[PDB]
Amino acid sequence: EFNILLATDSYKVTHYKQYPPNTSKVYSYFECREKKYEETVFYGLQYILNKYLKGKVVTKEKIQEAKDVYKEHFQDDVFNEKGWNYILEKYDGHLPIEIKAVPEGFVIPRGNVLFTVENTDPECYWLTNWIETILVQSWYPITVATNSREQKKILAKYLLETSGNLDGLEYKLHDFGYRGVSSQETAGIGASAHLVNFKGTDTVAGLALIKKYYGTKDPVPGYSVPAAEHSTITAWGKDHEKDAFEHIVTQFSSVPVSVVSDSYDIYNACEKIWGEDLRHLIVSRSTQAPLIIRPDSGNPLDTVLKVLEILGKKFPVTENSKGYKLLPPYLRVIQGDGVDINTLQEIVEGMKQKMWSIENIAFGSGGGLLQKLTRDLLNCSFKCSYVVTNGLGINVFKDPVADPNKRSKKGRLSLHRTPAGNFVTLEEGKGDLEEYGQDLLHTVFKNGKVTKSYSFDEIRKNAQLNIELE
Amino acid sequence: EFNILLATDSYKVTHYKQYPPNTSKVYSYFECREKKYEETVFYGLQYILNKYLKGKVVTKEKIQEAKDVYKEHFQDDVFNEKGWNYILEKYDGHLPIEIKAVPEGFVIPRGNVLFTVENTDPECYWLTNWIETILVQSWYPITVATNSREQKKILAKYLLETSGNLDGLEYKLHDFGYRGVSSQETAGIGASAHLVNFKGTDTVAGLALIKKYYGTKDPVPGYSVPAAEHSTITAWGKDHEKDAFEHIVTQFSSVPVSVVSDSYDIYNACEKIWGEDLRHLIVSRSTQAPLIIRPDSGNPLDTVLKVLEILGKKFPVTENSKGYKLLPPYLRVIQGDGVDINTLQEIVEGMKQKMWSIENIAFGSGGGLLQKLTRDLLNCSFKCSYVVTNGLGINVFKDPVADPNKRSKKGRLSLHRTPAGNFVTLEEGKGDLEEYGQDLLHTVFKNGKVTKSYSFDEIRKNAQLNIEL
Ligand SMILES: O=S1(=O)NC(NCc2ccc(S(=O)(=O)N3CCC(N4CCCC4)CC3)cc2)=Nc2ccncc21
Ligand SMILES: O=S1(=O)NC(NCc2ccc(S(=O)(=O)N3CCC(N4CCCC4)CC3)cc2)=Nc2ccncc21
Repeated sequence: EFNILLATDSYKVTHYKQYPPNTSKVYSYFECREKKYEETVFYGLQYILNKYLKGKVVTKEKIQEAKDVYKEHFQDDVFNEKGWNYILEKYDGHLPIEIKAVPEGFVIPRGNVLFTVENTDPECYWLTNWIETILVQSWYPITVATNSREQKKILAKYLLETSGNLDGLEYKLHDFGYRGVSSQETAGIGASAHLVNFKGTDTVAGLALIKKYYGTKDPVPGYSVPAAEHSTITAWGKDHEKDAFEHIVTQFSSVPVSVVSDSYDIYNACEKIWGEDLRHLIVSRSTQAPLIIRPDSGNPLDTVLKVLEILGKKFPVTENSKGYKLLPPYLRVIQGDGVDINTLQEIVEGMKQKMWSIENIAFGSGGGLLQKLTRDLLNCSFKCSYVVTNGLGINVFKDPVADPNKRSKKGRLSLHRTPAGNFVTLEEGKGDLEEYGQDLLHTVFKNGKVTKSYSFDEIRKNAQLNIELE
Repeated sequence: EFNILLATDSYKVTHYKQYPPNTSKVYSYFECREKKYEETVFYGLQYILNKYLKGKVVTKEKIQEAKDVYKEHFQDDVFNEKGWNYILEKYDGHLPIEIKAVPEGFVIPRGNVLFTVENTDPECYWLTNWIETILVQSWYPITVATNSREQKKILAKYLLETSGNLDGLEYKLHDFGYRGVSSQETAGIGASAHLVNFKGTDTVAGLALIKKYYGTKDPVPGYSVPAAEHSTITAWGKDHEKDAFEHIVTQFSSVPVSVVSDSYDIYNACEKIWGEDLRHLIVSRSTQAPLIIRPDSGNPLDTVLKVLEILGKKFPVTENSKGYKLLPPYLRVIQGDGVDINTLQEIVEGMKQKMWSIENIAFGSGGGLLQKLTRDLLNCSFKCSYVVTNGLGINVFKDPVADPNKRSKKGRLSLHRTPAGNFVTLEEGKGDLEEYGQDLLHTVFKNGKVTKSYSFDEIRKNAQLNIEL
């Protein structure tokens, strides 16, 4: 049983007592604050709204549990029982909050308002920032989605250059991060964010999250194929690596199959086992069912280059229309070790320099894709910008002397299209002057109800690359 | 509805067809592989066992769901329905797996076996590595707990050097990481791992996790106190920062309270607002209810030093018995911005060089404590070391030519004390020779039941620093 009264930073329990007396409105906003990563993919809030914020989230039992925990945690009575009982009694435990947000999947430059939060009942001035902690966790799917999309830009550039098209782009970066993230819940959230940009995942948890909270016309949003792990090779004994290979590719003779080849000696496995002993089992495979050789250790770029060099001398290589070398269609490579946005760039650039098409390879990333990210990468941040006290609205902000990068926006915010068609955030309620057309934010939550939502297919369309669009 | 059949890496669905035929046993182990962070706190497996692995985790409905999803995900029928049905029918859907583990809270050098996993029924040879993905997520609480203990070591060394004792050590690094982690579940797991070493947290999700899965004699494992955030200051308006401060310290006159002081100009706030205009409300406070001034921007060390210098000129400083300067007891500082293990060390060393006692300060860490960590930090890894095929045991391993650091251990494993009282992992079943006393791994899970558990109190005892001891 999740309890929203226990889902905040401890000190926020004490804040109701700290605002100016007679404050009736607290209005706050989220941005990826300006400080690469010039634009962000807005994704993930719809999950939070539905799983944690909508409907009857306050009960008499949840109030008593919070009172009991906070009494001990603070060694004192500081919990706002009265305020939460008000919500329970007046709104049948539905939050009197309104959230406006940019559509999911939207790609927006840094430093723009992405969502706003305000209370809808003056008695609940304290509630806006109570839920800061839970809403700010949107940084994670935004950040995964964004960093995944930045890797797609890299892959698109180099695939276009070396092959002349983008065929298969959406399967070039596979999610291997299930084991490397910090929890099951994170696994589903992060896997779903990667699927905004790609279709290949081993993180099965993402599929159910998307089905429940977003939806796709297709039965599932992402796909995989059979593959070995080191245990299914090493179990055969060190002298029987050939036997394991032969067994695995025969068991999966008619579908694609990846086979990890570096248990003992990747270069031997490629040149002597695959390239000589078992070559007859590879060159007979369908283009729809290639063997995908998997190195998994050594310098990522050097190992890929050396594997391709070996395979190129044992198998028939062609020269595609762009002048780049291409393995036969029954043979590919996957690099699933040490991949993050930086090493991905190094590997594709290294391949290009050695005249190997990016058609030859795909990448898997795990920790780099889903875990090695923090809230500082995009400076995702929630701040109060407007309050009403004693009936007077006031524009508020922070502006720390030693760090102008932490300055926050002032007053009521709105998001607009500029005359050149770009985004701009207007501060101080200036959107009301109607000089920049309509506010692009939409009301997505009001008074315990989700009022606007997006399918996963729409989110993917919104998050497309300009090259894909053109 | 969590479904263990859908809680693995997709490719593991296909592995049952890949092992050698006539394989009746797959035995695997977890270590924090050797390649800084020389020892690790084993913590978190009991959570995973209870939440996800115990009891009736296979049902007819879960089998059908898995079958339906994998048909679409693979665009093919490759799911082992027959093996999952067997578990359902023979064992009432309980997992035929035995897991042996070092006790939680144990502090073990890198490169040692921490737990092992094996199937208890020959038909379920494939199940040992099915649950790799879920068990390997133990890397996270191990790493949080380990990194938090390493920070407690730094604080202990500097507190002892500048003050002569460890009083309040367990409150010197507070968890501010709730907003900065990737999910609610991570929050609870990560906050609980930090609580192995400290008692201060704002990540309330940790408390419920510990109560449900571990348990403490005391009502709760962690504590906090009132504090401002920027909104409760800025809401007053720029010209009314002093009004906000005055209001807040008066609301919380008799308990400790932290007050963020950098909304506009931290140095002004310290020297003029706290140091002059509101000084009379500070110097009257109880030593049990100090004001804790919070800077939150700028270079973390330079800002701490400048704040201490400002305060030291507006308030009565003493020199403690070690020669270090000490604010009056009603006034302390908390640095909650930019703290990780590296910057923590820089700040305390900077303070020591400027003759400020670590008694003066506490630290809060959020993303650095709970998010900015990966499975590569301690090389937490799960590998098969032993199989039985055709009734013959075979010791198996990887040893990639280009990276000896990824070599794995061979055979059946056990963990022992050495004659000097250190730890050693015996390979190749050599523990059976009984030359090294009893195995320190204990059966913690077998055939769907959790067989040995630890209280959070025991875990804390096991994870103590030697200096505490
Ligand atoms: O490398 S693994 O052993 N594989 C794996 N899953 C199988 C796999 C194999 C091949 C590719 S691929 O990207 O080459 N790929 C996917 C899509 C492609 N086609 C499918 C649609 C059109 C292109 C087939 C090949 C992607 C994924 N999981 C792992 C998890 C953790 N570590 C390692 C691995
Ligand atoms: O800085 S905050 O505004 N505070 C806060 N919680 C209050 C707080 C205040 C002071 C200390 S402390 O370490 O000084 N401390 C002193 C008193 C307490 N006593 C418990 C027994 C002995 C000391 C221990 C914790 C720790 C924690 N939460 C935040 C969350 C996110 N960012 C910032 C903050």
